Amino acid sequence: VRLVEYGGRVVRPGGSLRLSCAAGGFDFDDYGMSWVRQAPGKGLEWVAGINWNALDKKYADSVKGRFTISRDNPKSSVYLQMTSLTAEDTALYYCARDLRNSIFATGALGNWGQGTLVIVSSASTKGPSVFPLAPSSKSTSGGTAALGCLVKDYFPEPVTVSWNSGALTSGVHTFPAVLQSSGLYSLSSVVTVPSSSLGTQTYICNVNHKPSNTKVDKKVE
Amino acid sequence: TNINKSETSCDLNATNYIRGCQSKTYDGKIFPGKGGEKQWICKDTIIHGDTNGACIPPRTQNLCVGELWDKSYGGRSNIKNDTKELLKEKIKNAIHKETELLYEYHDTGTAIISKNDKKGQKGKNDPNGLPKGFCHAVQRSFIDYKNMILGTSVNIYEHIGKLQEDIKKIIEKGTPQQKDKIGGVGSSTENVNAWWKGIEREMWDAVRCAITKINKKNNNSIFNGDECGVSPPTGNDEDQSVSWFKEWGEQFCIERLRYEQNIREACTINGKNEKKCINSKSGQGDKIQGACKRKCEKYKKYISEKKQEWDKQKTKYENKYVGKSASDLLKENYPECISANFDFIFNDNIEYKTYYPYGDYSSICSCEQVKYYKYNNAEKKNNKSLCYEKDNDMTWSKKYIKKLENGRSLEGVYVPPRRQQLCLYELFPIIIKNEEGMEKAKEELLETLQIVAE
Amino acid sequence: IQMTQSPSSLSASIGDRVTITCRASQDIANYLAWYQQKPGTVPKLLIYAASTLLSGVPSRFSGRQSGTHFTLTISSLQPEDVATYYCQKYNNAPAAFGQGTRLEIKRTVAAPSVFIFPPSDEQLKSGTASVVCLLNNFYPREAKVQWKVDNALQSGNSQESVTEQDSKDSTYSLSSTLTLSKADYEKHKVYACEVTHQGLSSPVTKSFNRGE
Repeated sequence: VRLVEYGGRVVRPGGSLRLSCAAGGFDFDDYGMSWVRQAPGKGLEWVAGINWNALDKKYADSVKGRFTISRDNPKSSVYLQMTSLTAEDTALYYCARDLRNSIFATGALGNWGQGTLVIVSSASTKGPSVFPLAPSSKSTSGGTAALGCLVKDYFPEPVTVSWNSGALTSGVHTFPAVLQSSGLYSLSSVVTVPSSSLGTQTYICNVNHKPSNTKVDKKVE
Repeated sequence: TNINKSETSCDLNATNYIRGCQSKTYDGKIFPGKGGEKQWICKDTIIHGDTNGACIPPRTQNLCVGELWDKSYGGRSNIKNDTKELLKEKIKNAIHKETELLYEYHDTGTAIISKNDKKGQKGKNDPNGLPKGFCHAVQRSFIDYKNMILGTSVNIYEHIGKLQEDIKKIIEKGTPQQKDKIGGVGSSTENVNAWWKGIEREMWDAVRCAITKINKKNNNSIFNGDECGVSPPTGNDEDQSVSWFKEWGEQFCIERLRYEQNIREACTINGKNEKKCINSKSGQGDKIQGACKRKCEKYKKYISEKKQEWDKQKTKYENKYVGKSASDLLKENYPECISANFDFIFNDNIEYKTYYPYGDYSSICSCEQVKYYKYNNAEKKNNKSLCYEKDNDMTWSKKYIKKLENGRSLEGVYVPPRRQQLCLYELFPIIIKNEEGMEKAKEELLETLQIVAE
Repeated sequence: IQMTQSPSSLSASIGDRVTITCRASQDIANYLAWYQQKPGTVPKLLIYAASTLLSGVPSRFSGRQSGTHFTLTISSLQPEDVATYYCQKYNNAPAAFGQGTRLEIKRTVAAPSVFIFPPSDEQLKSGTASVVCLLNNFYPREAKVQWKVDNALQSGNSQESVTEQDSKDSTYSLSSTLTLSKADYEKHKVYACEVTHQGLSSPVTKSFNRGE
């Protein structure tokens, strides 16, 4: 009825990390537990599973030997020790319970936790760089142009981007983050506006990189 | 939880001309070369009263009193012109001459805790940047300095009673309150040490300042102020008779692993299946011709002296904390003790001494081909290490019940007296031996299992 | 053990019947559960034992099984049922999830409003290239973007990003970001993005010159 995970962190490749999962009104003593990871914008993937008495621990084929699962019933916690992390294990990790008390590790995951990001890279938490995207008389297509700014190289933990302090809402197509070759995230936050309005009012895009505490508020022509 | 505090103050990189010392040399001298080792002086030392308490750590023997007690005046009643806050920065800098001696003593191997098995001191490193031993400086060194401030019956090496009577006179001279004293001797150690423990709410602010300038002034490890956590350590262990016992245990186990590695290098390396040596032959059985001898007889001497120290450290610890065992205190506080059996290595039994000349390493030092001999034909039954007579009156006990990997506990099963004195001593030296060269382990295990059962 | 789930991008409209298949390679006889995940939330278990609807789940869902073919059926698709469905099996060893079927609202065909946003002078000062072609409000999701550097094919130097199906109009937006060095940036004159969309009669070119 209440599962929370701890340990989400940015780790060097090949490092180690220990995730933990608590439990609430849930009687965390005769229910099996599981760990399921979801890479960003991908499908869920079972990772680990542990029995009620921890006599039966099963692992996904990919994460085997590199992953260890354990319980501690008096503390009412379940832990996942992770070692030799690769760049591909970057995922949102959920801890889940069977919805049925039983004697097996694997079962239908009824209650899930909020999950923790386990971003794995060799980056350095470098702040964002804002670049504007000027429109043109060519972009005045159908009485409608577009204005945008792209945030570049803003690892980690993608950023909130608004327009005119959140004044503009219609047409704001802030694209999802993307991990380019350098190991740094990037995105764009274009917005479509009437081409007649071009040059009439002012447009500023506001980026908030919380991990670096960076606040950039760029006016775009 | 609490928080940290200001400041970036104490820019006293060169504090003052401290007359005490620039180096805490209790495990010999700094490289190059060694020598000058301080030792765990045993019980019944007059300079420490009757020494009813535990033995004296060498580091506490050369404890960097700095300029609270000092010299150049014979034995100077040093706090009559010198101060106490130089010790605030010589906790900082006495553990900067000792975190540069962390970095050299502990982090190059001129301390006991300094050297691990073979890789050294940087492959092993706690999250707070420091080679192992500064977590045991806030715990060992800092608590021992606070102990020097408080003091048990074992008065440390300069008649700390003179300094404490001075605290009554020369520190209760309007510190902390005015000359109108508060409380008395009870509430002396907690008025001049409750505005020194109430400012060891601030000396712990000052020791978190110490660690944060171990981060920002001499930067072997850089982070916020957190020495071993921003809080002072738990009570009932800061007792010198306990903290020193823990220090002794950790030191003993580290150097026991050291001697274990050396006898590996003389009986695993340089040695053979029966751990014999060059032309070991009978002779007096298959005894060592010397290559192991001077590599393991040193271990025997070391166990002799450390037993002479531990036998009556343990007795005091038990009688002071009735219901807890010394092995219990030590083993989980230091993960390097997990292979140590203080009962076995310190048996008070002449038959044990004879049959296990080299302690728990007897089976990996002197091997005469352990072999169970059947009912007849020159039975070698008593000629091995022996067993007590079974005690009739023991009580069913629930100690030492295993803890399930469920994290649970059995919580209700009781070990029979017949089982908690089940005799399996023979099995332990064989287990220690057969860490190496498997598929012979089972061969020796069956034999020793037979002799144990018989 | 694999769990082949298909189709992967099933489209439908409100009021339709939606069927999802989760073929299992081995025998799991009925140890299969269905999970629904909306964007940005935790999954929610809808059905377990391959048929037993979990309490609180709307009754419009159903699950049935034929041998090793498991099908989840939404009788009357509702706008709050647009999500991904996962069909995780939990019989014994790897308890692996399915590939994941993503439902989307089916609407009339549209056309992307193509844009050829060029790099900025201070981005040149930074030293890379940030050529961006924008596809806006298009539908269906399938659309191809190509880059012509002086009418020369480009590959391995652009990146793709797509918004999820926008709620108010069920349209998609796509962004193609082309990155080049300064050297090969001024080594060429004209940059063009070619949009190949099912709703376009012909591929549409949007180009510019660096001097423009």
